[PDB]
Amino acid sequence: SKISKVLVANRGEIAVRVIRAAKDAGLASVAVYAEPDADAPHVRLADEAFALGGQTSAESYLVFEKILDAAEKSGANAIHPGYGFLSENADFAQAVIDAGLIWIGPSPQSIRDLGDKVTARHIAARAKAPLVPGTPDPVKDADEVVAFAKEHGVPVAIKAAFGGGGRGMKVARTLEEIPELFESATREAIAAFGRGECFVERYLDKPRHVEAQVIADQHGNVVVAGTRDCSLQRRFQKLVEEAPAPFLTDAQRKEIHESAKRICKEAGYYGAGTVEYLVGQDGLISFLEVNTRLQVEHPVTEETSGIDLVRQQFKIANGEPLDITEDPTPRGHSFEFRINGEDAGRGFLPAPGPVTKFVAPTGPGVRMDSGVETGSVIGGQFDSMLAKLIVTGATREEALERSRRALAEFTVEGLATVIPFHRAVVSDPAFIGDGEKFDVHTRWIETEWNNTVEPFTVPRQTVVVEVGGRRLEVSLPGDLAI
Amino acid sequence: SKISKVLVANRGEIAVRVIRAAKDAGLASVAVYAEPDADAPHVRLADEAFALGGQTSAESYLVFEKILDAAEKSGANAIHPGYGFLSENADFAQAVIDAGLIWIGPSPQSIRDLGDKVTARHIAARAKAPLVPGTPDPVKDADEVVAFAKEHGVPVAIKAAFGGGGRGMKVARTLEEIPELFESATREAIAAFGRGECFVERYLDKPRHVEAQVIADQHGNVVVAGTRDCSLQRRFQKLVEEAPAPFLTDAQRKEIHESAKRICKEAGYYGAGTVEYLVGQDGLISFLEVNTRLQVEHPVTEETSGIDLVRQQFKIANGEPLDITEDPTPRGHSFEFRINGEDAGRGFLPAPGPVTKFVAPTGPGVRMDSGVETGSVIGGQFDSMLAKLIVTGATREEALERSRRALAEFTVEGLATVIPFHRAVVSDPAFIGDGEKFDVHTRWIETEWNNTVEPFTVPRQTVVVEVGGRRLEVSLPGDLA
Repeated sequence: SKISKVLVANRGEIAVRVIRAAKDAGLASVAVYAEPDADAPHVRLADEAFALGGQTSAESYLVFEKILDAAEKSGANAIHPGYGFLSENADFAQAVIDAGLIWIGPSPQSIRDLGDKVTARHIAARAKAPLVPGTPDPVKDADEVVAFAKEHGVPVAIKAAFGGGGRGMKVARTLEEIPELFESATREAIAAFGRGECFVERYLDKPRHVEAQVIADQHGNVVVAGTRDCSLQRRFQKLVEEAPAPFLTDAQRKEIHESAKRICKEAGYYGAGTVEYLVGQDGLISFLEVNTRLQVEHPVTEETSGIDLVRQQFKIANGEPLDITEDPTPRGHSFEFRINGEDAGRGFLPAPGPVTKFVAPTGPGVRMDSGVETGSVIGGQFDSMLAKLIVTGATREEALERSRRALAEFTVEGLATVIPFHRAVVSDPAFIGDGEKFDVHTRWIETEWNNTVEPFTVPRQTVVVEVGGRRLEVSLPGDLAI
Repeated sequence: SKISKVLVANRGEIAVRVIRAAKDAGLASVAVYAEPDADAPHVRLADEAFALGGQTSAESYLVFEKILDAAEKSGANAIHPGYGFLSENADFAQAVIDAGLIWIGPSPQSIRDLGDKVTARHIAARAKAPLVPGTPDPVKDADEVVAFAKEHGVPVAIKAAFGGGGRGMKVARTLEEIPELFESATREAIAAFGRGECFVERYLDKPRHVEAQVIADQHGNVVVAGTRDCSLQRRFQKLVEEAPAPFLTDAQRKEIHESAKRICKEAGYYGAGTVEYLVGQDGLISFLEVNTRLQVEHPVTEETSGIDLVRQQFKIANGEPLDITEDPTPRGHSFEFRINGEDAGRGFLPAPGPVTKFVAPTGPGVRMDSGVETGSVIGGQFDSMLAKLIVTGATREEALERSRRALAEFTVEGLATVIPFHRAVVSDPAFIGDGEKFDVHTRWIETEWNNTVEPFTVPRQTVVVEVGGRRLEVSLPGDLA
């Protein structure tokens, strides 16, 4: 049956956006929640909502028992996964098919053929996308990777064929590191996931990442919506992203536009999703993944293309014929900033705390979406995200203009955040584009850029005074007298 | 010679919007406030702020000296008009030029020629812009009013030369009615403005308002940067904007732009502005304005076109040649709503009160010009709006569903607001056209809309200090012990 009542099979700030989309569509919108989320904006904005119980992802969202019980009791007829969680699961796409709900995602066989990251590389090689020189099958041992580095040069990097989530990868920068770090890559892979399929490629120093958003019909037709550069990151995890990237060269942007299509048609991908590339400073572009899931930073492709990305997943999963055929015209520049609850003065050590106040940027060219609101107590129970921040202008320096106010009107207190940090990287002569190069790279903060924030650790009176009519505010000790 | 510190003297939303523009541009920014505004969002956002004093706007914001004193005490090398108050009074353009401060606005001539809309009509006749023909000059007296109404045919519109905001104007259906409307118009005009200049022209039964933005350069570049439609109206005011202008063909858009180029060249125009039209439900263009304030309707053009329009105003006031020189193609569609302080459950009677709650919508496709904040206080002593809601999408359909949801989200409590009217009118079908025409016309809300709303149920101290005998008035709260 066509999409007619929607169940969100996810939490996190995406659950808010999905209730926005569903309550746009005016259908009964359903979400499931852990106890900390029972008060969340999305949980209370949903038309109906259901408890999973528990207080952690393994207690609640990931197990089948409670999502199955919700898929019974909600009476929904479309199942929408988001980023992370069960979105990656071809057996969940199958379970949605066996429940009979519209699967807002790619086909189960495309899901597994891309979930196998060795078949995903066979996909990329068969599509003949730009590729790093790298092995088509797992290499047996470390001193053979030393021989690999003697033949191919050094660094070399090993990736798992299965498993994910920031895990299952390691690198050698000199050949004498290889004897322990091939074993380290496999030891971590078996300890986390039990899978032994791990394979090697020649690696890149100061590496960069670019991702192409794709809309793709169940009947097999495709539109490419745009690309993000993602070089500003925390410990190789997202922080600040930009779209369009001014300094990719035209013929390589063509190559990025065509390789996405070739890889997607090889993988059979459909719905809406993202194709990803490992990118170098030396003008090397290489495929890295097709993400198999939606991404946080969809808006800077949406608003620079003029097309909504999430609602195509609806039309495509319903199987009705696609209404677009050709790549849209770009406009301007934009930045996105992921707000993290992390002690950025200590190297982003994750730390808890309440949002005791919240203030939202408004006016032109700056948009937000918020995963948290006042009273939310944050902690390590989930991936460390707090909010979107979106800034756009005719050029990078005009988004660097607007983001200063964005980070001055946006504030929360009672917890550590990236908000003091973002302003400096926004204002930095190395992060600003000269017109000719990037000079920002993944893990750029921890590997080069000079951080400046002191680490996080009776009431003042605060009173207005007017002097000559000039307004001032004065902070006065809690025992000021005589 | 160039902008370096900007003072914007207006109340609320536009003050925030252009202080935001300065904060973006990195300009130094100075606010001014009356007594109810001493802790307003604008005074707490600006980098500096100065009291004008006074309990209500009319006690203070009209005084040129009270502005220019704050300008020179702050060192605001630039002053912005915004909309309302002094934004379009040449007395202030003179005062700013004689004081030697940057007027962020069109020249004294360029305002003098357009503050009275009669002078815009007198240009328009020469520009061949589509008129509501009547006569370009006003007729002499009621003896001619009855003769012209009998000659041209009632209904006739009777209008004060300065009657803008939809309240200096009248319409009559029959040839016996018109002399009483012409007297009423003249004496109410004398009561509101002292001047008595009044004109008469044939009325239009189903016009629709449209306007187009124009940007013009000290180096002579000109750009027609976008279009907007203002058909949804209640108590004869603009309240919803739609952009780029919908339900207009290229055969309309052609003259809407090309008569704007001609009429702005005939005005010698430089700086930003708009040209405004009434289009019939049959699509037949006729005139209303060429407009020189930054129209409050700016958000939908700010989102559909690649311009921070006041940043472009900064560059134009800088005398820079325009770096926008192409008549653009506006994306998709967008809606915007004026979030008025009126009780839609009570005939839209005005409703003051404390803003004990304010929550305004966020996320993709929706924007806010919040000019008020939680715990503030509202009343008719100042401008009528709390804020504005703004919506955009790839086409009306998407922006319409986004509007219905956005207005179902937008929540204010402690006073009545027009937000539930917006929710209702965004549901009422006549606004949703067929693809070649649409059914909404003037008076449509107050004639066809389905109403559903239920009625809701220390002082400061001044001390004087002297520094070497130079006086310095200081003010503090009435207690600090």
